[PDB]
Amino acid sequence: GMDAIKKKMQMLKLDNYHLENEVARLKKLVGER
Amino acid sequence: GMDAIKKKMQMLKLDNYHLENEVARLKKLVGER
Amino acid sequence: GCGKSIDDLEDELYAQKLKYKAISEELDHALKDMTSI
Amino acid sequence: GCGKSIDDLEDELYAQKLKYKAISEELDHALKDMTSI
Repeated sequence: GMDAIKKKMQMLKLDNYHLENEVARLKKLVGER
Repeated sequence: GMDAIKKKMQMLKLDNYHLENEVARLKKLVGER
Repeated sequence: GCGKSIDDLEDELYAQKLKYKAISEELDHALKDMTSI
Repeated sequence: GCGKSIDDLEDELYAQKLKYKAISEELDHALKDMTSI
């Protein structure tokens, strides 16, 4: 496979997934306070 | 180059941007509270 | 090309032509698989 | 092998390897461009 974007996309969404997970739980906390 | 990843990553980045922009302002706002 | 290191040549020639077709097939499906990137 | 057939092989070998260089260089630069998606 195209190792570059293949692995980079994994790295991409791994980062963005922890980000969306954070922001989701964070915006929930925004509803808390 | 490679149209697929380049052009679609542009779409991707705009999605990533609204995510990281939201979470940045969000955590700054929740932090000021 | 002659009876010296022609094996390397023939080997590589067939190898690289396969890689060429396989990499074309690769980039096509590689990006197509990730319709969700 | 050598005498006539190999010439077409070397002809093609040279061409295929140039295309291989081109395609790999192209796609390398394609990901090299951003390198941080």
